[PDB]
Formats: sequence, C-alpha cells, structure tokens
Amino acid sequence: DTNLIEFE
Amino acid sequence: DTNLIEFE
Amino acid sequence: QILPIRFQEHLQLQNLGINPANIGFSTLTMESDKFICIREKVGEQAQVVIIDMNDPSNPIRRPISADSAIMNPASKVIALKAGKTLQIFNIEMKSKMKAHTMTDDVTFWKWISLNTVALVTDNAVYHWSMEGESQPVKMFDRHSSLAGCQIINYRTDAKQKWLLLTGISAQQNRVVGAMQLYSVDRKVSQPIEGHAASFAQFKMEGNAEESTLFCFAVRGQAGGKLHIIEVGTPPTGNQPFPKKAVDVFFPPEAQNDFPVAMQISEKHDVVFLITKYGYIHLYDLETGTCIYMNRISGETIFVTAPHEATAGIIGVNRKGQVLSVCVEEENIIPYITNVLQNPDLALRMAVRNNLAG
Amino acid sequence: QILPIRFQEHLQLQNLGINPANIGFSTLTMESDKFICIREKVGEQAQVVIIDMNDPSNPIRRPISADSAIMNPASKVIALKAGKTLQIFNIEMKSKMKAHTMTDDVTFWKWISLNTVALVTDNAVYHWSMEGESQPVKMFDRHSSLAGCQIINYRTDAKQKWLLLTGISAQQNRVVGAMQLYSVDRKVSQPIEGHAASFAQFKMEGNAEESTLFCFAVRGQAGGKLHIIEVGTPPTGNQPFPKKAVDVFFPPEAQNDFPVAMQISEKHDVVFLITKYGYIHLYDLETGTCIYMNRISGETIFVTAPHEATAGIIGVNRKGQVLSVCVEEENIIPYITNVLQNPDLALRMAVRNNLAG
Repeated sequence: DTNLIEFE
Repeated sequence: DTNLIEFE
Repeated sequence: QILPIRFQEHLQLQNLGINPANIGFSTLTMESDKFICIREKVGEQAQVVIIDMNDPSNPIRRPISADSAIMNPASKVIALKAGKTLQIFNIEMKSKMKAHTMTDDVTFWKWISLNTVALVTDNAVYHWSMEGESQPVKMFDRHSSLAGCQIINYRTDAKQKWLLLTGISAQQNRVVGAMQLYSVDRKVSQPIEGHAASFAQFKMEGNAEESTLFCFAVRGQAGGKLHIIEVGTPPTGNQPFPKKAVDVFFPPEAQNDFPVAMQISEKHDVVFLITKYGYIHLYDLETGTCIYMNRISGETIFVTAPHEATAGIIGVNRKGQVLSVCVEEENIIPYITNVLQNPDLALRMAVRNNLAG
Repeated sequence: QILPIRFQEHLQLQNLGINPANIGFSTLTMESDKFICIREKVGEQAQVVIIDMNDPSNPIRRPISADSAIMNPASKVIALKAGKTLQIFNIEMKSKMKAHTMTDDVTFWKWISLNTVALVTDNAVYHWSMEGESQPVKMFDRHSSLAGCQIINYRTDAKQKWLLLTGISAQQNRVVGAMQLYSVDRKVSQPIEGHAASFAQFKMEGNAEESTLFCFAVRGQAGGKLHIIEVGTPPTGNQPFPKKAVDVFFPPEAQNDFPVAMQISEKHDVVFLITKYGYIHLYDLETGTCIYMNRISGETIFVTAPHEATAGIIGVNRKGQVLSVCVEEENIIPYITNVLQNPDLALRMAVRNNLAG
C-alpha cells in the first residue's frame, strides 16, 4: 500500500 | 646447583 | 611501453564515507555507469545512498525499507522491493510511478533496458515494462539445472529474443556455473555450463543483416574456455557465424578464480572478461583471439556495467574503488602488431572499427 | 537449529582432585592441548600435577619448588623457574637438560615453538632455544607503554620475525590493553591498544607467497573492534592484504567483559575469539565477517591453546572445565547460507577450505 522510501 | 623438581 | 587497454580509477567509495561492509554484491548496485546505489544501515535506520557519477562528492541519502534497490540506467528512477512488494519511484518528482505485488519473492532482478525490469523468482523469470499500465509478464519457467544456484546475472540480446539466466553453486570444491538460455521465439531452453557471458550484434562481412552473438566464458573441469556463437536462425540471406572457442588462461596462483563479468564493445568489437579476483582479458569478438591479459584489481570485483563514454567496462571491487578499462584507441593496433606480432588481426581491427595503428 | 561450531567438554579438573583455588592464570598452564600443569601446595609441600590429555585419569604428582611450571607443547619436557633461576627437565629420563640464571626476574614466559621458550622481564623480552649449546637472547627492549601492566601474553608469527607482547591494566575504570609489536627485521616497535591477538599465514588468491597476518581484538573507547592487517612488506610479487576492521559485539550484561584469547584455524581460515566471561566469536580471517557468536562458558576463561585435532581452540575456565570449540565442518556452510543469509561468504568458504555445504 505503502511507501518503501521516504522522500524529502 | 639444587633442582626445582624431584624425581623419583 | 604500451598497453592495449587504458585503465583508470574513478572513485574510492570509502572517501565518500561508505562503510566497506556495504561494498558488496547484495548492497551495492551499479545498473549503469550513471549511478551507484549502496544500502547502508546507519543506526537502526536503513537508508540508500545514491551516488551520481557526475557529482561523486554529493551523495544523497534517503531512508528506505527495501531489501534491494536498483537504479534505472538513465534516469533518477529507482526500483525498490521488500519481499513480494515491488515499487518504482521517480526520485526527483518524489512519486510512486508503478507498484506490483508478486506472488513469490524475487531473488534477483535487474534493469535490462532503459524501461524494463527483469524479475527472477525461484521458479520463473518475468519482464516488467514501465511503459504505461503494464504488469510483469512471465517469460519462461526456470530450468531445474539452476535449482539451488545463487542467481548472479540475467542478460538479454538486443531484441530481447534471447534470455540468459546465470547461477552458480559450490560443487566439487569449485564454483560451477549453471546457465539457462531461453529462446523467446521457439519457446525452448538449453542448459549450459558457464560463469559469465553477454550478447552482441555483429555484422559479418558479406551479410546485410546483423547477427546475434552469444559469448560466454567458463572454467569447467576442462579448464577455462570462451565461446562465441550465433544464436538463433541467421537472418534470411545471411551466412551463419562460425562458432569460435578459445582457452581463457588462469595462472597457478589463481586456483579457484573464475569468470565473473563480461561486457562487449560494439565500438571495437572486443570482449572484456573480468575474473572474480581482478584479472582482465581482451578478446576479439570476431575471431576470439586473446589480445591482452594482465591484473587490474587486487580486490575481487562483483559488479560491472558498460562504460558508455569510452565504450569499455566499469566495475567496483570490495575496496570501493571504481575501476574502468577500455581500448586504448591510439595504441591498440601497434600493440597487436608489434607486441603480439599478429599483423593480420591488427590489420583487420584497424580497418574494421576504423582505427589507426 | 544447527550450529556453525561444535562444542565439547573434555574434562573437569575437579573430578581429578584439583583444588579449585589452583585453577587460575598463575597456577594452571596449558602450553598446548597435550598437557595441563597445575601447581598445588598440598601441605607444606609444593608440587606439580601434570595431566596427560591422552590419559586424564592418571595425573602424576611431583614435588617442585618453582614459582612457575610450563610444559613443552610436544614432549614431557618441563621448564621450571624460581626467581632468576631457570631449569629445564626431561621428566621421563629424569635429568636436567639446560639451566640458566637470569639477571632479572621473569614476569612471564611461555613456549613459542617446539623448541623455544620466551622470557619476559620487567624491561626486556628474550628467546631461549633448547637446541644444543645456548643461552637467552634479547629480542627487544620493552616499550614504556606497558610499564606497569600485568603481562598476560606473548606471541610470534610463523617465522618469528614479528613479536607481540601484551599487557593489561586498570585505567579509567576499564581493563585497558597495551600491546607492543616488535619487528625483528627493522628493529622498531609499535604501541597498540589491544587485548587479544594472534598471527596467521594466509594465501591470498593471485599471490604466489603466503602473507603474514596480524589479527587483534580490543574493547577500546569506541567499544569493541577486530582488526586484520598484513604485517611487513608483502613478499616480492604478492598483493597487499587489505586491512580489515569490524566491531566485536558486547551485550549490555557484559559490562566490563573484554577479549581474552584468540586462536586462528589455518585449516578453515577462521578466527576464534573468546572473551574473559565465556563469549565465543567466529570471524572469517579473509573478510573479518562475523560468522557466529554465543556464550560457551559461564565461568571466566583464562587460558587457551589451538586444539590440534579439530583445528579449533581449547581452553580451561575457573571451574576446571576443559572446553573446546571448532568448526562444525558438516554444517558451517549451510549455516552461513541459510541462517546468516550470506551466500557469498558461504560460497567462498566452501571452495576455499574444500568444505561441503
């Protein structure tokens, strides 16, 4: 669902 | 002169 | 004093602060010579360090939770996966382009084109395009001859009509290479003993259509050999490319050393073969003649990619040094002529790739 | 699940009648796995109990008056000392082979070869051969950095061209380790913070000559670490051995625990590191990669020696329990592969030391 890399 | 161990 | 080749050090990943423990096959990736991506565990926080080869000094670090990260060969687009979960982001736009939850874990995966990602599961190989709404497409089921092997590579010919899946394993106290060559057209796959290989387009004189070559090197029980064969049916009207085979040399010190990478320069029609422990060999694509051979790294190499700029090959070793070897165009002909005393091959390459020596 | 290593208890000195009070660093010696000498003071009479490891149930007691007894690694030859008086006997033929009267007291001494005894004095280190008609030879003057320490160990590389004296002391409330690394060829000595170490020969792939490695573990200010460096100029024609560093773990409960011993199996190219309070660590000699780690002894361990048979390490601990740990050759690979999820390492070890996993 979710994100595997937090972006700036 | 004298030995540090005694054998039999 | 001369050399065929032309060596060069580009970087020392350690001078950038990369922990030497992350300079390896499973944490350092180089899907091209435009980026190097290292996964580090700084604290209890996992993160990815992207190194823009055009600006080494400014590595950018981003928190990730993916068990693997592979960068697109041409754009700041990254493939990140965690188990069966696969995502793809455009770092600059900071957005999730496309997403897919496989039904099996992916043990290996690597970009094979500017827009397609290859996924290898324990029992099958898939292709996944980024072009529009697509999803992964099963290309073929894995041959039992690689069952158990450690997948280390997957390559394709220019027209993605031939697919090579390479694995290795510890058998008989030596690393044996198990390859699976699948024919997209004929829906059939052939087992081969090999360590490294690569495809290449080559236009044989007297042929209107290029030929699709498949070159692979192997250190089998009969020692090391390198083969160069045409794969598939010659284009209608083309002559068939006569299969070549030569011995690849291993010195006595190199006891368990084997082929680990291969890149082919269509620019000079030369094959670059690097062994697991830093040896580099140069062969003529056409004839399979060995033109040069000598050591370029003392630390083992575990990843390479074509070095586009010079048309050579560029890899990284355990020390974190970024190496690159290519043809020394100004002096590859004289070398062959005078040092190798092979006028014919020299005369052929001069004319053939349009060189001067 | 399975285990990398193989643990096994060989004896319980107390079952033999040995007083617990004599099971310690200054009364119990194990110069090798063939014997264990314990000096006891039964009555007003001081004597030595010589335990033949191939016959444990038959210890032989003899009256002595030496402040220290250290058995030869291979034969029933014993080195006894009293102050500056040093005598060597061949127990079986009941004679005094050699004798020397030092000009200083010997604070620590141990056999460093089948025929050489190392003597440590408050200000210098000597080597004394048994080979023929000889006397002590000064190898080097102690470094000021160990002035005051308690000497706990002296080691040598294969060719005796690199010496390592080690001492510990209480400083800043933590056991600090002080080592002196002397180079017999360049008549120079380097100070180093360390607790335990060992030398080892290693044949780097692509090298025609072995390499002399120095490996030490230390719990410093920056916590635990383990280093593996090549000492001295690499043999003409060889490749330097990349120095490796890796931190050695220490659980919170293990507040003031530290490295106490280290043996290296040239058979597996593995480093056994035992801490003062029973923790054993396995590291790859080549990469420094920590294979396994756990606790094999609740009681502290004060002495160890290479366990010849298994190519492991054998030591005694305060309880009088003779313990040994080696590489479980049948599973090490499988453990590394499956449990450690480290295919590369596993693949390397398997081929490198001709193992099967």
